[PDB]
Amino acid sequence: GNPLVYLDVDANGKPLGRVVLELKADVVPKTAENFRALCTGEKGFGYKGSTFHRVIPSFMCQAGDFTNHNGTGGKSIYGSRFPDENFTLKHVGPGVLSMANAGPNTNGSQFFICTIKTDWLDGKHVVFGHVIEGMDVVKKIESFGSKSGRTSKKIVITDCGQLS
Ligand SMILES: O=C(NCc1ccccn1)C(=O)NC1CCCC1
Repeated sequence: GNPLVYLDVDANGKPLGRVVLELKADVVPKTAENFRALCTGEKGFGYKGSTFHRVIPSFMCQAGDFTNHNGTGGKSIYGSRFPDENFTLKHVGPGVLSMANAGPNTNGSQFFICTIKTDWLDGKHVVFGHVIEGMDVVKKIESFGSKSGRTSKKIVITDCGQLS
């Protein structure tokens, strides 16, 4: 079956809890594999210790820049960037997991979890999973965002990995 991965998140050094995500490897195997390996850190790099650097209430929580920690960086397990696999899955509502990018075919490691339906991102951002458990954790993260995306608390992925 599809991988189940986790993110344990702190806000200002205190645990918020765990976000569990299903990666739709059946639809986007290459995008799901990249995220799965960055969670385990099995390639010698990944999300562990990185932050949610851009959070916009009533929109989304963005993370994954483990190289520059500011939204300009990140890298995939394949190389610096990889193509848009497909746009089959849509940004249907809260809990959608999707790839951040800098235009077509620029997927790296940055991703976002939506807190609303974001239909304008369909056909532009590759959706590759959804929140199974921990939407309460996502709402907490979201509450520490702002209109500019600047976070009011330091949001850190302390631990991450694969459940199944
Ligand atoms: O912030 C985003 N892209 C900039 C970027 C991403 C990687 C490398 C360099 N520059 C980006 O796609 N955010 C998504 C979250 C909601 C709007 C779309």
